[PDB]
Amino acid sequence: LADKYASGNSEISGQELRGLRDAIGDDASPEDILALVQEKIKDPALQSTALDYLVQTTPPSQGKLKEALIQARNTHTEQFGRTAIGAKNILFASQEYADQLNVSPSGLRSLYLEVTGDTHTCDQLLSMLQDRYTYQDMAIVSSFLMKGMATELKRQGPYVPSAQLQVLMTETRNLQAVLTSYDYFESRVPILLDSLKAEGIQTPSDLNFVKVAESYHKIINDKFPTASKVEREVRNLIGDDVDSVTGVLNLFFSALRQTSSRLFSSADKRQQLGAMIANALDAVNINN
Ligand SMILES: [Cl-]
Ligand SMILES: [Cl-]
Ligand SMILES: [Cl-]
Ligand SMILES: [Cl-]
Repeated sequence: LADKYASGNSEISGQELRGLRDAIGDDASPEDILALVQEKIKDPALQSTALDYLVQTTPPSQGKLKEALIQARNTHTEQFGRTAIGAKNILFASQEYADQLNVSPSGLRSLYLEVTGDTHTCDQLLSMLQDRYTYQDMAIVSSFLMKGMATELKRQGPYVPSAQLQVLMTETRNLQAVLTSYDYFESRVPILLDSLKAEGIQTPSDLNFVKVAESYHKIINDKFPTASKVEREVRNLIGDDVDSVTGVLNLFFSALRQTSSRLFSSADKRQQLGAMIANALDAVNINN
């Protein structure tokens, strides 16, 4: 039934599916069929969905038509590949998350196909997304990406690059942890900067939580960090006032404690970084 096939799909109605069915004659060619599907349905994922409905609900009396519909669907899949099938696989997730975000489901499916169409590291995902979404919305988008990928791994098929998706899920999980980290900086950085300003300590006026968080992540990802290289990172960020430098170092030490256990290679590595930061705090006081 068209209503059943359209149930819970916010982008196609039962009426639209029945209309398409009724417009397709018994002797329609595959080309005729695709022309009508294209006219009535704009998005390739939804076209593919409509084609599944048409094939599946053509009765035996219309054997010729069923064959033509199967050919039409095969041609559509030949045309689009993963662009149709991958998007179709995540249709309902895209609708759920589009509702959350108040955006188009199709735009989310395009983003999903962009993310899943290449290797991306966490850094690359952050860079793509931060120009397109607020940090708050990035967290929601990350949940969408995770849900979509898990759905495709459940579905399998030639247009699902399962091993690639597994790696992207690891990197997305990493992104989620980075976003949580950024929330700590978003809370604390304005407080620190306002506190310094209230005591007449000048800090660069373009310094914000993102820049501070970027410096912290650079330190935890450095293959050869040292106490001196942490202190220098901080001085490059906020300048040379002893209280400014101390405040950022304490903030980094606190951030370390709370960072996920996926953004370090081991608990030993996290401890080593903490000891470096503590050594930098001591150095800053000695040299004051
Ligand atoms: Cl058209
Ligand atoms: Cl196929
Ligand atoms: Cl949109
Ligand atoms: Cl997290």
